[PDB]
Amino acid sequence: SYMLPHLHNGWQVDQAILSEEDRVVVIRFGHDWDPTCMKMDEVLYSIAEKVKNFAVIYLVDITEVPDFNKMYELYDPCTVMFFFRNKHIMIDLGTGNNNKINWAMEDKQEMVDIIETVYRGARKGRGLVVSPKDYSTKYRY
Amino acid sequence: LWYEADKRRLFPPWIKPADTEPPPLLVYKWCQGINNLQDVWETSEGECNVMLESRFEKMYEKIDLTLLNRLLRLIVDHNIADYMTAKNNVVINYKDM
Amino acid sequence: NEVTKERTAQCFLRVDDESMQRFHNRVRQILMASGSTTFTKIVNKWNT
Amino acid sequence: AKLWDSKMFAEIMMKIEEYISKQAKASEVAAPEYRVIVDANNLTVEIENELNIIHKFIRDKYSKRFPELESLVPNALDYIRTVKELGNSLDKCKNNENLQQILTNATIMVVSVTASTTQGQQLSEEELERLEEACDMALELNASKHRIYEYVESRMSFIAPNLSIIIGASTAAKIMGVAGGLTNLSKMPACNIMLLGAQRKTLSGFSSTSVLPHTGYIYHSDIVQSLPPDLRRKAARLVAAKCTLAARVDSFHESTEGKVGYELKDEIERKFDKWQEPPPVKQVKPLPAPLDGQRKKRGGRRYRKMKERLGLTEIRKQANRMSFGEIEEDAYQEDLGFSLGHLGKSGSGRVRQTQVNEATKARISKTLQRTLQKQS
RNA sequence: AGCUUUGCGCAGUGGCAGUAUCGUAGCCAAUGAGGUCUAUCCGAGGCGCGAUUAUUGCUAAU
Repeated sequence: SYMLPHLHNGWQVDQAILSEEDRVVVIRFGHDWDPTCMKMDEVLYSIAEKVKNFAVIYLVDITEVPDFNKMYELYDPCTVMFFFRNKHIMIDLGTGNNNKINWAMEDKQEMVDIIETVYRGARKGRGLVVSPKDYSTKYRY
Repeated sequence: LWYEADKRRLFPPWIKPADTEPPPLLVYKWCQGINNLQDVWETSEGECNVMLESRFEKMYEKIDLTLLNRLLRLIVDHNIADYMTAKNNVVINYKDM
Repeated sequence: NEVTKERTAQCFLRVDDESMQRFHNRVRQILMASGSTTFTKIVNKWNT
Repeated sequence: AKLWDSKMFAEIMMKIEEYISKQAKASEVAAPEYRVIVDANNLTVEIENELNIIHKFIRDKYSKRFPELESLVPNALDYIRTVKELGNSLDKCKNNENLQQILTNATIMVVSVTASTTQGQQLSEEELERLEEACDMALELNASKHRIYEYVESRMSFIAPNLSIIIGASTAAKIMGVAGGLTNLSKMPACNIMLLGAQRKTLSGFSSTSVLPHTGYIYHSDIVQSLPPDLRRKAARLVAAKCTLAARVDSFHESTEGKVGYELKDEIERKFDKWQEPPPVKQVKPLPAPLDGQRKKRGGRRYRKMKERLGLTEIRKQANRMSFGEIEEDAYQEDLGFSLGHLGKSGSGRVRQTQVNEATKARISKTLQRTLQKQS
């Protein structure tokens, strides 16, 4: 959580989206003190080095940057948004919402899976990519 | 080892964890053997049957290697038993430790 | 009774709790190990 | 009988050495000091050359009562002590305290189990005036060996200053006495100096690695034992090499102040703390980026063989086809859902059986086949 | 005069293997690398890192 780079004001996050062309910008909007946000801000730690080639991770505190709450619906405790060449890459999950991952997960392989899928679908020039796993359930049984 | 131990009757019939009889047929034979006794279901005098079903707890872990070698040298020559007990003594390796 | 050839006993059969729990756990680990397995693979494991 | 009379001259020589060493405790408070070390080393060599024959006599005489114990207790002095303690009747092995001071508990239990199944017969009283006499003189010779051991250990601060500092005077004495003298071991390669006093310990139904194999006094020295068990062998080789480097110096009596010994110790410690140094910083390389559209590739005999290995063999491609509306008996009971499809099926396919291919034959690696060659 | 042995070069023909080749102004190493059999014997390289389509080029299509 605290290890990943942080953005303090509204201009910085827009620049971070704009200051990159050949990777994917994975922004974790939320509160790093949240139990939910801290659950996945360590998954994003454990893979930050691995996905350096095609992904950069910035963290944003919505209280510190109250400029994207209304436009991108920042009201779930934790949100993940993928951007490619200044274009929000929609991703189709099993959940109804197809613009964000509003839940914190647990496995360090699936997040790299999703990031690499987003990169693969963004090099082609798509706007909506399809995740490999289905999140209409939790596969618990 | 198994071929020789079958050619020469090493294991007695009562030791059949897995014999030519499949486990269900083992159950059937065991029940029929209980029934086939002379007066198994008779209690006029006041006699009684009792039946114990247990397992040697931690039998595998509590096998001392040297004692196992001594027992094994009885049935097989010394070299093969020594090979067995040396093979048992070996480094176990997980992902890291 | 082999000596007399008469129905003298009665063996009621049942599946113990250990076997039922083992089968349920087997079905559970079939179901949870279905991240990408085809439907045919899952059903083949189930039938087996 | 003959051995006891033979040791009489050795006993007189040992008494003379005892008188000299007692005087050495007074003279050090024309017959120089070094000769009192050289003749003492010769005397301890002779008492060992008598201990071996008396141990052989004990084994020969006691094989009538218990013919298997020598194969279970390899060490000589251990054998003498064990035959002295057990006696003719072997019922003195259960919860016996003095057996424990000689034998490992595992070998205690193996010799007890063997004592249960003994084909040997009891010995007469005549056998008990020979074996016990031999055991008593064996313990006396061991006491003499230790009583000259302490003296040699004390005097290697002077006789071999370079060798006595790398390993310590105690193990220095243990490796110079058994080698036949400093001159003898100076002619000895370091590989052989490793195996000085290397007991051929009888593995008690264990892996040969568990009971240190090919281990000598140098492997039991204080310097090597300070290291973790994995590095000890690698440390044993190096320490024995520097030990013989110092031994060749001490044989001709150079660097008596220990300059070469200190240099060798410095080299040993440098190698040791280089081995124990923590691993360096290793960068975690990132995963490769997802690939682009197309890339040019080469093609030839290598690509042809790759296409042959990974190509769809006709038996493989025939198995993928799975017919239609044709129930078949479930082959491979242990795992159903494994149907061969048209392979061996009356639905369709070739009249002749699909012949097996040879390109798909399993093959072993080059390095693994190299291991096979060396192992055989 | 030929015959012939061995090493190192230049080419030629052919076979074989691509879970392997290669680097070492990194370290250690016959003053011993490394040791499972057989150890008073054995006895040459090993380790760590980097390159990689498990050596590397062109030509050739798409």
